[PDB]
Amino acid sequence: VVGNAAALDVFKFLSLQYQGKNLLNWLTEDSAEALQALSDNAEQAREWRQAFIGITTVKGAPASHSLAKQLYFPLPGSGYHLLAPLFPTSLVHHVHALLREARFGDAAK
RNA sequence: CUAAGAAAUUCACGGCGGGCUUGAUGUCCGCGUCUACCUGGUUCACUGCCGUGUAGGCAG
Repeated sequence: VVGNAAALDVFKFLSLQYQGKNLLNWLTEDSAEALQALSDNAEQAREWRQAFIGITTVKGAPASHSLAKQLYFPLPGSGYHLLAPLFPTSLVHHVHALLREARFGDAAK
């Protein structure tokens, strides 16, 4: 999770729908699993569901920066696609977990 | 049209003081190395060489 790190309680509340449920970790479907705890009006329920779905979405516009490592890749006989590679945070956290399994812990030691 | 394009790491400094490495010792026994060969351009179209001077008597 990336952003202002003072609202970590909201991500903690939205991060319990997969540890024993089918409405927060599986909130892409299951409208019964979405309405299983709301009990409020339909407008406030729809606004809360939209706000909960907008936690793994875009920031507002597709925007790069002048300090963001853009590149040209050449096509077979034609012009170009511009390529803006990003940093794989998830993959490198997976590989840091695998390297601490392989270098440290208790069994490898 | 390249994880694209940019970039001052800087100043200064006491490593010192001491010290027993010792004692002992079997390297031994044995053996088939043969077979054959042209250094022959002028080891200079040259060192001493009538003129060093494409002319010459020139240990040719």
